Amino acid sequence: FQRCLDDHKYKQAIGIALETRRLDVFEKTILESNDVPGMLAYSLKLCMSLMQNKQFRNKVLRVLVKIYMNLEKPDFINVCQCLIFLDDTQAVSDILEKLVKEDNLLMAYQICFDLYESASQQFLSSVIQNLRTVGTPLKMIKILSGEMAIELHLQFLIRNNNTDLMILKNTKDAVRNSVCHTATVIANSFMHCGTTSDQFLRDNLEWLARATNWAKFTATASLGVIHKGHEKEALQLMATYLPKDTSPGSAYQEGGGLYALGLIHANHGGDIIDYLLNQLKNASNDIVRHGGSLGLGLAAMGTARQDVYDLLKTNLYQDDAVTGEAAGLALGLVMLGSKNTQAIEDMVGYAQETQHEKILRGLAVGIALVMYGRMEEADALIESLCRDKDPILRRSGMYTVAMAYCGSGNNKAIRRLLHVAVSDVNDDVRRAAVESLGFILFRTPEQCPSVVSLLSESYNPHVRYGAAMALGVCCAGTGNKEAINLLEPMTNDPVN
Amino acid sequence: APAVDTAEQVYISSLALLKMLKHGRAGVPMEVMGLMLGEFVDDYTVRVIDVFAMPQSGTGVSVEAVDPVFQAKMLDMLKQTGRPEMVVGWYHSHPGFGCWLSGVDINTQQSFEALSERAVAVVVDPIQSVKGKVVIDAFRLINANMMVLGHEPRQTTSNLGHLNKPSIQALIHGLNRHYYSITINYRKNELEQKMLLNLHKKSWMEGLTLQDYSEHCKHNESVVKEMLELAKNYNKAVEEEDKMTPEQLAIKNVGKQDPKRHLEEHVDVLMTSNIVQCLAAMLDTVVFK
Amino acid sequence: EVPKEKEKEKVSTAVLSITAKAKKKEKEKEKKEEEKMEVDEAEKKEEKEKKKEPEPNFQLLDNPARVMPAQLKVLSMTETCRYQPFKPLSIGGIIILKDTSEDIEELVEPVAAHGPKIEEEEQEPEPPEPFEYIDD
Amino acid sequence: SFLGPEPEDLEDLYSRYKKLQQELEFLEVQEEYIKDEQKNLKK
Amino acid sequence: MALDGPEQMELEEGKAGSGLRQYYLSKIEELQLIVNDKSQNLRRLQAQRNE
Repeated sequence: FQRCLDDHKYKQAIGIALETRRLDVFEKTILESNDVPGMLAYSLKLCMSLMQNKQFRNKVLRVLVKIYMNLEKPDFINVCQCLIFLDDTQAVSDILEKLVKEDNLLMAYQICFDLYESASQQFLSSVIQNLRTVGTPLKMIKILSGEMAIELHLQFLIRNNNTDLMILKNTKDAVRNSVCHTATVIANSFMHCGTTSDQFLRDNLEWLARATNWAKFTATASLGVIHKGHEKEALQLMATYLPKDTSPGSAYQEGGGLYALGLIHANHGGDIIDYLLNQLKNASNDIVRHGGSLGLGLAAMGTARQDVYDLLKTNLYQDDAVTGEAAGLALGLVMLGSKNTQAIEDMVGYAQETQHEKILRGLAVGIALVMYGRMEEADALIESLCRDKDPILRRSGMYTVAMAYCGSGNNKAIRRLLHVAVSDVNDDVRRAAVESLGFILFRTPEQCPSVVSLLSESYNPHVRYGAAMALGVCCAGTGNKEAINLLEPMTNDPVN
Repeated sequence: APAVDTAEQVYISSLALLKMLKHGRAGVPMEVMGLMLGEFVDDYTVRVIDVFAMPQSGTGVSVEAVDPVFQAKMLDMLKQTGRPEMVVGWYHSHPGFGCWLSGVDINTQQSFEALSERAVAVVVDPIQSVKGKVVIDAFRLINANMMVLGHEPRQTTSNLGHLNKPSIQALIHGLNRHYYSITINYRKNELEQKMLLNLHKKSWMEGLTLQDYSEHCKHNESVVKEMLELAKNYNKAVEEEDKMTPEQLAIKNVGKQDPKRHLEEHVDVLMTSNIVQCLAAMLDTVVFK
Repeated sequence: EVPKEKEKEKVSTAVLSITAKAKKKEKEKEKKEEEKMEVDEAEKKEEKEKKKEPEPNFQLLDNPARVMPAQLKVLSMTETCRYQPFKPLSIGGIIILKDTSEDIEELVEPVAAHGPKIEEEEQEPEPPEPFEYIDD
Repeated sequence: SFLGPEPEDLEDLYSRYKKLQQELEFLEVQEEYIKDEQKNLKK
Repeated sequence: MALDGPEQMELEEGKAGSGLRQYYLSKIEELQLIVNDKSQNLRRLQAQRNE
C-alpha cells in the first residue's frame, strides 16, 4: 500500500483496499485535497457495482462525505450518491453549512433539487424541518421541499407544449365506441402528462358517459394525469367531473374525480391531506370515498407518519369492501421509503384473514411497498405469503423481495425465488421468480436479459408474462439490445 | 345497451371441482345437472364450496331436471350441520355437446338468474373435452345485443377472459352471444393438495417383496430369447443408416420396428428387474434373523 | 400526423391525376397530322417526409446517449434537445464558462436542474419569470 | 510487474473482470436450478 | 509482463505494490478457464430442456 502511494497512483491504491475489505487502507491520503474533483465519485460507484457486501459499502460512503467536505472544494454528485443509500440527515446538512459562510446560495439550491428526485421520499419530508433547526438560509429549504421543483418543470412542459396535440387527434378520430373508447381517453391522457389538454375533455364528454362499471371510474381518473401539478384552467375543467362543480354525473365519475384530484397533488399533498382524510372518516362508504382514500394516500406519500395510517387502519377493521381496497393500497404509499414496524405487522395478518377479494388485493401490494433498501427483513415475509391459500399473496411476495433488495444485488434473493419456481408446475410462483429479477439486478443492467433468455423459452404463459415485466423494469433508463428481441415472441403468442 | 352490471368471478374450491368432474363422467352421454352451494363474499366473488346433484333424467339440463323435493330436504339437514349454504348458482354437464349451451339450457340459466343474479351455469365436459386442464367455462348469460353494441366488455370489467375451442366455429359463436369465458380461479392450498397426492401405504410391504426364484429365471429367459430375434436386423443397422429421412429409413434398414430402440429397452427392463428382486432378497435375510 | 390535414393532400393528388388522364387518353392525334399520340397516360403521386437528421449524432444501443463533439447552444426552459438519461457530458456540455452561470461545483451536472453561481461573471441578462408560482 | 504502465493495463482488466465475476455468480445459481427444471419439464 | 527483472526497486518507487496487480490477474485467468466449461454445461442442459 505504501509502495503505491510513493508512485502516486490513485487507482492502484483503491484496488488493493477494495480486495482487503479494510477501512484503514481505503481512507484517503491520496485525496486529501491532491486534485479535488472527479476522483471520489468513481470509487463510490465501484463499491456499489463490484461489492454485494453491505458493511463495506456503508462504512466507505459515510466517512467519505465528511473528509471531502473539509477539502478545498466539495463536489455534490458524490455526496448525493452516499446519502440516497444511507439516508443520513447529516450528509446534506454539513455540506450546506460551509456553503452558508461563503454566501453562495445557488450552490446549495442545486443539491436540494437533485435530492428530491433521487432520494427516498420520507427522508425528504424530515430534512425540511431539520434545516431550520440547523440554521441555514429559507430559500434553499423551499427547493428541498420540492414544491418548487415540480413547478419549475411544470412551467416548461405547459408553455412549450412538449407533447404534441396531433398524436392525440389520430387516436380520437380512429377509434369507435365500445371498450375501445374508454381505452382512448386513458391513452391521450398518459401521453400529454404535465401540460393542459382541455380540448379532448370537452369534445368527447359523450364517451365518458357511455362507459359503465369500473371502466367509467378509470376514464375520469385519466383527467388527473393531464392536469398534473397545475392550478389554473386545469383545476376548473376537472372540478365539474368531481362534486365540486356542475355535472358530477354518476357515482363512478365522482370517485374517478376525487382520485384524479389526489393524483394531481401527489407527494406535495399536504393541503389536500386534511380535506380528504375527513371525508374518508365520516362516511367510510361509497364509490366517492373509495376514490378519495386512493387520492389521500398518494398525496401523503412518504413522511411515514403514524397519524394518517392509524385513521386508515380502522377503515380496514370495519371491513367495508369498496373503501377497503383504497385504504389497503394507501398504507403502503404513506409508509414508503424505509421499514416501519407497525405497518408490516397489521397488513400481513389482515390480508391473510379476509376473503374479500379487492381488500385482499389492496393489502397485498401494500406489504411490498413499505420496504425499500432494508434487504434482510423481507426474506421472512415472502415464504409465508407464498404458502397461503390465496393465489394473490403469492405474487405480492415477489414484490416484497424486489423492493427490499433494490439497492444492490445479492445472490440470496434470486436464489430463494428460483427454487420455488423450478420445483413445481405452479403458475403463480413460476411468474414470480422471473419477475423479481429486474429490480434487484439493476446495478449491472445487462444481467436481467441473461437469466431471462433461458426463462422466456418456457411454455407456461405465466413465465412468459413474468419474463417481459422483469426486462421492462431493469432496462428502463439504460437500455440493452438483447432485451428488445426477447419481448417480440411474447407479443406474438395469442394468450391475453 | 347501457346497464351497470358486474361480472362474477367463479372461485371453485378443490372439493367442489372434483365433485363436478364426478358427476359429469357419470352422466354420459346424457346431459345431467345440479345445484352449487357456496357463499357470496366481496362485491363480485361467488365461491363454490361444494356441489350436489339434481336427478339424472333424459329431460336433463332443464327446469324440470330441477327437483323441489331434493332442494328442501337437503336444506333442513344442512341447518343441523352448521352450514346452511346459499345457492350461488348451478352447474351442469354437457357430454353430448361442448361449452355451447343448448336451447333449453339458456331458459334454465335465466330462472337461476331471477333467484340470484350472481348466478352462473358452469359447463362440465369429460368426453367433449379437448383439454386435460379440465374444460370448464362460466356464463352469467346476457343477451345478444349486448355483444353487438360492444357493451358487454364494459360490464365485464374486473375480468381477464379467455377463449378455447372444443368444437369449431359454431361453439365460438355460441360463446360470444352468451358472456364468453369469465375467469375461474381456484381456492386451493397444501392440505388439500397433500390428500390428492396419495396412492398406497401398502408400498411398505411391496418395496421388500421379491418373488420365487423360478420366476426370476422365467423373466431372464424370456428377454434373452427375445433379444436373439431382433439381433439379425441390428447388423444391418450399424453397417448403414446414412439416411436421416424417417420414411425412407423405415423401408431400408427396418428403421420402423427398429432393433436399436427395442434392444435397449430390453436390456434396461432386464437390468432393473434383476436388481430390485436380488437387492430385496438379501436385505430381508440380514434383517429378519 | 393529424388525419384531416393529410386527407386534403391525398384528395388533391387524386383529382389532378384522374381528370388529366381522362382527356389525355380519349383524344385522337396519332392518325391525325398533329401526332401528339392517341394515348397519353397521366399518374402523379405524393411523398411523405421521413425522420430528420440535421448534422450526425452517434447512436449506440436503443440510445441512453447520443452525442456529437461539434456544439450548439440551447436556452433554459427550452430543452428542445430532449436528452436521453445518463448524459452528463452534454448537459452544460463539459462545464460552461461562456455564460453567466459559471461552475463553482464541477462536473456535478445532472440532466435536470443545474443552476450554479450567476455572480461570478455576466455575459448575458436573466429575466425572472414568476410563471411557476402562478401555476402553483 | 513493474511500477510502469504494465500494472495500469492489468488494473483496468482486473477491475472490469471483478464486476463480471458478480454476474457469473448469478449464472451458477441458474445452472443448478435448471437441472431440477428439466426434471420438472417431464411432469 | 516480464519473465524476471526488478525495475527501480521495491522501496524506491515501490514496484512490488503495483507489481502485485499482475499476480491478482493470475487468479482472474485461473477463473477464465472454468467460465468456459461452465458455459458449455449450461448450454447442454438448456438445449436439452428446450427441445
